[PDB]
Amino acid sequence: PMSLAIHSTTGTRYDLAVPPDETVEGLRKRLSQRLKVPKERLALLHKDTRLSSGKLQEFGVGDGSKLTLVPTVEAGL
Amino acid sequence: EFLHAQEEVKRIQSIPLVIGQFLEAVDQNTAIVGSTTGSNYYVRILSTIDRELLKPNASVALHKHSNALV
Amino acid sequence: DKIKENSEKIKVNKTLPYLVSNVIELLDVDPNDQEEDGANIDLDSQRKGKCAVIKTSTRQTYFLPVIGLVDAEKLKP
Amino acid sequence: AVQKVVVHPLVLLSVVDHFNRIGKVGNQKRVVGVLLGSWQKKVLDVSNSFAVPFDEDDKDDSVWFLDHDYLENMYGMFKKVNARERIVGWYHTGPKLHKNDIAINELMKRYCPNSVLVIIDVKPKDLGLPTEAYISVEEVHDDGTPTSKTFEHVTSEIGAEEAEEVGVEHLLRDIKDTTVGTLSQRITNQVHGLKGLNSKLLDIRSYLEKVATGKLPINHQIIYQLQDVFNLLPDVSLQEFVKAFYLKTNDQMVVVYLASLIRSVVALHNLINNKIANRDAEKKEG
Amino acid sequence: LNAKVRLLREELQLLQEQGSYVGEVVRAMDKKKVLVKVHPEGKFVVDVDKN
Amino acid sequence: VLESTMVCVDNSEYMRNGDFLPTRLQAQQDAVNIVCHSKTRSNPENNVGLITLANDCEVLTTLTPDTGRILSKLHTVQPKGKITFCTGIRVAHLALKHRQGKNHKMRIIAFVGSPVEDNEKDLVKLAKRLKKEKVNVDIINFGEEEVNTEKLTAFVNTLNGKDGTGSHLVTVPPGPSLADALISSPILAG
Amino acid sequence: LTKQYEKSENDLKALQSVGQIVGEVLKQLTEEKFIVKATNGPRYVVGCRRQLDKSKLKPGTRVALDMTTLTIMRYLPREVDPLVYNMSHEDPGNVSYSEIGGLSEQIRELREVIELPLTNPELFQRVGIIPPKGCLLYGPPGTGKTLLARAVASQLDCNFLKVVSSSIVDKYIGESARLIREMFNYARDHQPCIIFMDEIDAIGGRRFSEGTSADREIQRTLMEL
Amino acid sequence: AVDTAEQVYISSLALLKMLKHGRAGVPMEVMGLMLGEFVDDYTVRVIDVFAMPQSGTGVSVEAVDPVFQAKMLDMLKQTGRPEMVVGWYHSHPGFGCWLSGVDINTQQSFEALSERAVAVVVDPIQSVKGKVVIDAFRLINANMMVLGHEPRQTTSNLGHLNKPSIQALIHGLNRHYYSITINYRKNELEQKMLLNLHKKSWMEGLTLQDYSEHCKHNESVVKEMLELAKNYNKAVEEEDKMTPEQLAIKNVGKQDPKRHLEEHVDVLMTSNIVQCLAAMLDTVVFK
Ligand SMILES: Nc1ncnc2c1ncn2[C@@H]1O[C@H](COP(=O)(O)OP(=O)(O)O)[C@@H](O)[C@H]1O
Ligand SMILES: [Zn+2]
Repeated sequence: PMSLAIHSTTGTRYDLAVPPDETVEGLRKRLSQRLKVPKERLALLHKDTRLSSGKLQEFGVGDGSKLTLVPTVEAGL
Repeated sequence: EFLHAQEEVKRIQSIPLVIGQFLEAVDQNTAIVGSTTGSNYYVRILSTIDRELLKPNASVALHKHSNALV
Repeated sequence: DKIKENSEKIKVNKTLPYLVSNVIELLDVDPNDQEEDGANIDLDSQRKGKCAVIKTSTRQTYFLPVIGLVDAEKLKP
Repeated sequence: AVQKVVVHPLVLLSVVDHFNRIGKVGNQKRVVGVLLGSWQKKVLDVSNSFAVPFDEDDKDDSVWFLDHDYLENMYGMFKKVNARERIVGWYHTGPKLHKNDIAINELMKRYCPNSVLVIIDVKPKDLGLPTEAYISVEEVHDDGTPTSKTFEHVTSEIGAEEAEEVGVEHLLRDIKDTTVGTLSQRITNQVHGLKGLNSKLLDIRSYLEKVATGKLPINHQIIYQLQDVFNLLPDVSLQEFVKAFYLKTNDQMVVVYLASLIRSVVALHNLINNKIANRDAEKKEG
Repeated sequence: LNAKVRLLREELQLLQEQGSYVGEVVRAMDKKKVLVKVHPEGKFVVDVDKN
Repeated sequence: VLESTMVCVDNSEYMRNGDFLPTRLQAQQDAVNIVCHSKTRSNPENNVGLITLANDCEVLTTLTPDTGRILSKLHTVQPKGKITFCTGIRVAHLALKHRQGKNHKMRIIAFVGSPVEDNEKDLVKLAKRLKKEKVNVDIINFGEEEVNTEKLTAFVNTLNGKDGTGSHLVTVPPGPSLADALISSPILAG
Repeated sequence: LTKQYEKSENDLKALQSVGQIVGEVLKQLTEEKFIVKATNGPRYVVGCRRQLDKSKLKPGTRVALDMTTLTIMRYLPREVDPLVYNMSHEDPGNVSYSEIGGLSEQIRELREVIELPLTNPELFQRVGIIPPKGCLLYGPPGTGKTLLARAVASQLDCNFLKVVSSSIVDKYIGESARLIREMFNYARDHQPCIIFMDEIDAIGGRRFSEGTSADREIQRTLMEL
Repeated sequence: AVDTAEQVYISSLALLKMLKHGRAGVPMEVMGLMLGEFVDDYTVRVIDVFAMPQSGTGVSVEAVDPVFQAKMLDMLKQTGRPEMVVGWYHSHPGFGCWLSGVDINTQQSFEALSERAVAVVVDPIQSVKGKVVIDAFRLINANMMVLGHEPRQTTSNLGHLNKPSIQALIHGLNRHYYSITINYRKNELEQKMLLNLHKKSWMEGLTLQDYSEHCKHNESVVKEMLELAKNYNKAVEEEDKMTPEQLAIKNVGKQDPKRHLEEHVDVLMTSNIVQCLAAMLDTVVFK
């Protein structure tokens, strides 16, 4: 199983081994339940390209990669 | 420091002010004013406003919620 | 299921006590020169659709950029 | 040419934190960054600024590195933010103009046809206004050199906008300001002008006695360009000049005397008003 | 001067309070009630204060 | 394996001869192409830019992780000027103090296409100053020199010396041949 | 899915929009202070955004405003007052001057008042005489005065307006002259216009003296015109 | 396991950029991410701030493609200081300087990454020249009300040094979150730079304006002072015997003597003695 590295904007790298056939949403729900956040306020960035629905191994990634976790900030009333 | 506080009270000017017409003066720094919304009021006047500028029912600006002469 | 949830959320917002009003005329807003990013606004220059101006039953005439859940071509002043 | 340049206080405050960023060694760290503004007329204004890397040696004034890729990348980035500002020039935090800066300006002149530079004193131990500005011209001389590129001065001042003025006034709460009090800060302005004139004349004397006493070549210009300074300074002990000077001094003294006379009776009015309204009140109260 | 600057700060505080509707008195009533009328709306049978 | 590979290209007067291939410029172009392809065939984190050796040492492309932009900028070099090696290697070393990744090794590869007109002592003190800060330089000879990398093999031997043995000067085969014949021994390392 | 998905997300997008208040600008106070009047009542002082081209915000223009912050949003063209909309683009098509016959003398005299000064404005200047403004038709009923107006209406269709001259009155002391204000202001905005005032004898008439307070409003509509 | 007597440091450039970006998007809410560090467990320092492209509605403002944010925070590591994203800010023009219902929604998301996440609310409308309205909020757990949120081992962040407002106490305040006290840290490099951006060099200090305009200005001021003193005569000599408590009530109109005299004294004296002093300086300094 490929163990990837997620890096936040602040930076406390939430290392988590993933299965090799987790598309986009399984990784998102795993890091959502690990990060205690709801899933819809999430965004995963890898090699300057957003992840939407593709297969993880089809998109890229090997045994270890540095993806970027960013939260969709939002304000208003 | 009083000149600093004289500028400091200008926070209540802000920008969304309604427009009224001054009517008569009652006592020091307190007078009546007629809002253009329709009703008539008895408001407080800031000390920064000079008293030279009010006489023949001139157009003035009032606060929204507090409704005082600013 | 995903679309029907959005269909459920539409009927939630339109509850029942709708105010009635009159349509004054229909407008159309052209874009401007250059809209600044980080201070841009959607309800502005970036709307090439239709628009309307509405006088309410309380004799207060308001404006709306997005006509909403009505086809614009059916509406007449 | 470009007449004069206006600097908003967001720049020249962004510069000092850039000097605090990698000025830990603090010996010859010529920090260079790239300006951002808009030449809305012949007059110019600059509002934003960002960073470019730079390393150079103490000697060997030909080895240096302006990053092309960082400049293009962060320009595209700030264009993705702000589509109004375009690059105007650069700033270096050197206290004096250097020898290799003209190569930097000639390199960066591809992005801007008239790239001004702003010398900003990070540590202005000399009194005066910081952020001087220079631009490149041709100074074809009669000596025999065809042309060179050695810059010239453009007038500069710190301007203001209606939001940054609020910030720089609120952050100025660690200093007493006597600008509101008149007839005092004008005298401090006179004192500051006298000290600046003394400092400039001291620098001129230092250079002239340096080139005078053997050291350094005698520049054939300047010594006759500063000759026309001494052809000025007209005679104070001239008859018609003194005759006009007293004629205007008396005209000013009339207004000063009438101001004192119009002040004294107001003071007396306050005095007798206080005395009457006090004594009658203590007659009632007792 | 210190009373003036303190009054200015407390004036900045107190200016946030509400206003007061003017009116004219029609007639007094029994048990300390008066009949006032505001300008746009109708009449009101209101009470008086202790001062 | 990760480093900021930095190749430099000569554009002197003497670069404009055809003792190799149609010209030395073309063989230099496929040399840089083979170097960049070997960079891409490594771990995909390495960066390649270039510095020229004209009268002014112009850094045409700052250190970048791709390869197509450098290959596009390889064209139109216009080889007019005199080759300088002191200022070129100073700006090459000073160019890599602002690396985006600080774990990358310090490698400078050079193409000397004209006889480098320099004194021995200055190149010796340059070699000492560069080898103090763990920087490794490989040089590839091209064509004529003052007795064919004389005063240069001692430079690279003092650079990788004190039982270090991290550099290897590649002497030019004195003959017109393809650039593949010039990279046969450094197909992996020099 | 199919278009039911794409219609739903645009439906949920549209609900997040809000309304905007419509007002008019009285004058320019400073470079960032603007005094406006909401048309339902009270006036305010507001500010622009940053880039609304404040030279264009002239006194008297119409402009939109936000709800909460109440700032200047976007300038708009002049109002049209949809009573005027119902009498502007409402006439169905008609066939030409062939159906009307026997009035060829009166046909040509109307053509020289209406069509000739706008089609050929140079020939009046050459003599140097201002063209006539309006004309009046009269006669016994059933001879085709309204049909003559339909013939001119379907001739170039410039900006033809059909006044019923009985909806000019209303139940209030105002709103009768105020409609005539917006009609001629609509006539000023679209320059080659034609007003048709059929059956003037309702609104018009003679001048009374202490008749009725009802006649005072009908007269107040009259001498305003 | 304790929220102590906390403190937030903000730099000068952060506040200036904060107010400029808040004013530049005046009618709606603008966005932003803060750059700083946790110097200790007690205090949090913000040394830089930056903005992003946004997309605003009438009531809401959302972000855009966040490859901007990732690449920007990657590139800012290269030049100088490589900090982290310690917080976020927005603006609330003409509002109560408070966390709204959707403002507190993303605060949970920002707090889920790091515990010491600070929200900052600025407002460029109510802010005036002498004072900028500013606030920093820290989200507290809405599940724990029975215990204490901060023990307050001292009296720093309390009714000390600041008081809670009224409109903040309506939309939230000590409910669901709390406030923290802001102080400004000023380094000497910027300290001896900030106090000198108003002066000019020596040509401004030694410059006589002109003598024709000075004579005409003095002529005009004395000319209006004539009629003003003529009004002052009648104002003094009337002085109707009835106690100023109503003489300040008949003064509230257009009446103006006794008040414009001393202002004209000031503008005459402080423009004449300065010019005469500068004339003497110019006539005997240069020689
Ligand atoms: N000159 C004409 N030729 C043919 N038909 C006519 C003529 N004049 C009137 N009509 C008929 O009269 C009708 C129009 O009547 P109306 O408009 O009421 O006349 P008026 O308004 O002059 O009383 C038309 O339907 C048309 O058929
Ligand atoms: Zn908000």
